Amino acid sequence: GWFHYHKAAPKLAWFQDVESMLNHHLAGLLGLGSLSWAGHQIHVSLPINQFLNAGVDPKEIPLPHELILNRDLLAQLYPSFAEGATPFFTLNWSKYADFLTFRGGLDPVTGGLWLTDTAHHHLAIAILFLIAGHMYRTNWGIGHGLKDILEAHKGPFTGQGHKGL
Amino acid sequence: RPLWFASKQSLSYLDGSLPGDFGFDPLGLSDPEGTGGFIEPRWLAYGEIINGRYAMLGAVGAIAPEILGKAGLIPQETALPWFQTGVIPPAGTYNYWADPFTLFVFEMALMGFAEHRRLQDWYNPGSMGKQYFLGLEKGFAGSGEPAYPGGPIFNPLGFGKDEKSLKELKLKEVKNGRLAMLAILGYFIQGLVTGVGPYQNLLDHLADPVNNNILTSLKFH
Amino acid sequence: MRDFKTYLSVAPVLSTLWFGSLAGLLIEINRFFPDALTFPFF
Amino acid sequence: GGISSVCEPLPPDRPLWFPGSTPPQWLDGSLPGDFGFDPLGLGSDPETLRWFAQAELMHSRWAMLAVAGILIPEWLESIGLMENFNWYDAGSREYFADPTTLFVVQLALMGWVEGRRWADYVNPGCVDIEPKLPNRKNPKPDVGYPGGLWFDFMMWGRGSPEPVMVLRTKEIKNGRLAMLAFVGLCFQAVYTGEGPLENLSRHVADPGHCNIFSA
Amino acid sequence: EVKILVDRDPVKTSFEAWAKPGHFSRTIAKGPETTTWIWNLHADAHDFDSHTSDLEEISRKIFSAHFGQLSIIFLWLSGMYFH
Ligand code: CLA
Ligand code: CLA
Ligand code: CLA
Ligand code: CLA
Repeated sequence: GWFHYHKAAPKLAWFQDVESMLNHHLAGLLGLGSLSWAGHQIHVSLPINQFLNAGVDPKEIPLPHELILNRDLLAQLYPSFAEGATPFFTLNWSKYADFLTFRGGLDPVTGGLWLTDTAHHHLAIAILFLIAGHMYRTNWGIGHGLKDILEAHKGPFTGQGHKGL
Repeated sequence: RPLWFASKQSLSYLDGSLPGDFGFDPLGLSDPEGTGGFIEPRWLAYGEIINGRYAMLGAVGAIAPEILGKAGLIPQETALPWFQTGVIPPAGTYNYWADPFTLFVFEMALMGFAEHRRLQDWYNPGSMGKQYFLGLEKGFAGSGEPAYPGGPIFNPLGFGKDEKSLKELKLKEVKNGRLAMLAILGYFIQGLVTGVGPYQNLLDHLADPVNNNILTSLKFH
Repeated sequence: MRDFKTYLSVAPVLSTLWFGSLAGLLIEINRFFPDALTFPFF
Repeated sequence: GGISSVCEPLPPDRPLWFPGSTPPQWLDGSLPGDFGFDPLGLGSDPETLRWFAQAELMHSRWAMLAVAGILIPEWLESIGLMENFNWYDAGSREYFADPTTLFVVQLALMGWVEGRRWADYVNPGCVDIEPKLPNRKNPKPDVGYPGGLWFDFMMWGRGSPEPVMVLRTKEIKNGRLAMLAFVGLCFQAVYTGEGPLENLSRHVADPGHCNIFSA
Repeated sequence: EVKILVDRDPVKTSFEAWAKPGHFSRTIAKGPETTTWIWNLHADAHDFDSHTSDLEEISRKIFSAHFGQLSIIFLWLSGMYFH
């Protein structure tokens, strides 16, 4: 905050680049954030919470980094981790049906949503936001113009429509 | 002049003066309009040169102990992959003469000297020949260009006295640097995917090409 | 430094320092002489 | 030609704490130990600069006395000429009086002289201690650098062997080193749980270990 | 055309504006004549559209105020994690 006002302050045209701002805030802020949180839930929250709901004492639960360095430790709870990322790259996503489930309802053990459901939800949200962030035009000719999109919508009742907004 | 993925905006400022210039700037990061902070084109070229030099050191330093251990030159206990030498303690740790944090403090102090001096050359050119520093400041005057200071300390053999030789050597340096940082990124990605070291990856690719590829490594380890 | 001391002399900063010192003094007095309903020294 | 008793300010091209940088405009080299080190701009006001210079001088002298009184008795105990010296436990020893009454007496006695020094700083020359002999002329001393018969019985200041500025920077530099040393000793006595010279002995041997990172 | 357009060192970091209350506008920097001025000083503090008519300075103040708000939020989160 001190730097971007007292030392290196953006110009007006930097702030008025709404298309690049929307692209970065839909693909880099929401999409990448949801993807990273889905990665945390898949790699950390799911095994730790499985151990907690299994009645294992919290101090005896393996540390979250131990389930990253040891893939077999995560594979005991979810066997699909033994296959690596090849089911993702071969579009055999149904192999990931042990930690990515559309179950719904609540967990009877904890009374909350299934964490696998939240992981799949955040993954799908990340995909949707990432493909929803390549919409608006920038330095390369592909993309949409917000001004043209607004000016293209005008009806008989509204006259000139959304032009000038 | 050869151009690789050149742009109309990119050619407006990349005129071939800088070494290793091929017009490649799709994002326009070196645009001289609205320039400030660390986005200055001179600072960007200087950072490219420094990163290239450090990666040319690192791409050989991260693979030499493995090759020497395979060849049996110096003891195999010191011959480890680059992540097994205490850089990443979960990946592996070696018992040196000092604690890794003590070595970090020593490195931080030495490079703080050797790099804040370079930073003050960048801020004020020729400012390190004035203040007394062990009598070595006479070799720290520089030449006005921060990336290529020269002098009896940084250019002792006097390579590239001729201007065309200097330009050719600058082009060679930037090209080998770019290749080396590509190699360092490859080292990092291969460690993330395979986790056996880059020289072991090369040996596995040489032993069989089909079974050991990027395609047959997505299972990770 | 003169401008910073002038800022320290403005009303909210000086009031905050004065009232914080007063509150600390009252709190320490209430710790060392707790539950005071009368003045029994005389 | 003779002995100059006035401080000579350092030239503007003096060595700095951060070579290649511009020294601040309020540090012109007229103060002892002037290396242009003021990132926060605390010495912008000249009156506060004088007060901070006097405070630095006082902290320097007290820190040098403190570190001497820590190290020399500790060096004597390690040699063996002190039976049970421990500077950390020295405050909790048994003396001829309670620490509270000793503190009150020390407060009164020291607040006499600290307050005479305050009056001298506020009004230079208001308090004079050097005798006014019938034909001896007393030179006017600088504030914070007094001394005729008592404080400067050696006449090592006032331009004698090393010029006044040189000796003043020497004093200030040794004082800064002593302040850093005393703060280090205070932290080491509660971190390492040992003495200063013992810590130095275990650091000199195998310096790769026995550090801040191994308690 | 979408580049990084940034000007270097537009505002000097100093405590001179700290020593003068109500520096942002003109009718308030003249000094207090009544007590109402004090309330006005806390009413137009973040009304950047009334201080200046230039959109660039307003946008820069908005950006840095957002940064300060994010710093406060991170401080609060650190406090909750510590407690
Ligand atoms: C002024 C010089 C000074 C010197 C010579 C020493 C000397 C010593 N210290 Mg102390 N120390 C100092 C200041 C100093 N200290 C300060 C300012 C602090 C904290 C505020 C500490 C806190 C401290 C700790 C917590 C420990 C020591 C310990 C030790 C040993 C070094 C190993 C280490 O881990 O500590 C390095 C610790 C630091 C916090 C670095 C402080 C350095 C200051 C900021 C500057 C000194 C640099 C300067 C160039 C001095 C000149 C060197 C020489 C010419 C005198 C060594 C006997 C260790 C020990 O004895 O374990 C067995 C240890 O555990 N010191
Ligand atoms: C993909 C990268 C990216 C990201 C992550 C963001 C993210 C953000 N921007 Mg946006 N922005 C971008 C690109 C990006 N922006 C571009 C290209 C432009 C110019 C067209 C803008 C223009 C813009 C403006 C004008 C403003 C923002 C604001 C914000 C913040 C509001 C959301 C919020 O606070 O949630 C909370 C989010 C987080 C704390 C999660 C972590 C995000 C980290 C901390 C941010 C690092 C991102 C940064 C872009 C990259 C580093 C630069 C490098 C030199 C260090 C948020 C930190 C608003 C603000 O709050 O500013 C302070 C604001 O005023 N943005
Ligand atoms: C270290 C960073 C780096 C930097 C600062 C530069 C700097 C420069 N390049 Mg060089 N270059 C690099 C690497 C770099 N290059 C590499 C690796 C190659 C080979 C592919 C080249 C090949 C090259 C060509 C062919 C040309 C240039 C040119 C330019 C100039 C304009 C472009 C620009 O502004 O770059 C600024 C760049 C950045 C700030 C780098 C960071 C960008 C993001 C953060 C990268 C993230 C990628 C990374 C792989 C992902 C992270 C994963 C990791 C965690 C594992 C400028 C002098 C032009 C020229 O005129 O030369 C003088 C030109 O024509 N470069
Ligand atoms: C650490 C080094 C040091 C240095 C270089 C200086 C330097 C300066 N001081 Mg400062 N001063 C110091 C420590 C120091 N001081 C301390 C600890 C105090 C508090 C007591 C003071 C308080 C002070 C006063 C009150 C005065 C000065 C003055 C001066 C000047 C005199 C020259 C000098 O002191 O001799 C340089 C050499 C030494 C300091 C050697 C160290 C002394 C050893 C350790 C012990 C002395 C030996 C022996 C026990 C004494 C004789 C015994 C006898 C009593 C029977 C010079 C500008 C005078 C002034 O500025 O007037 C113009 C002034 O009168 N100083």
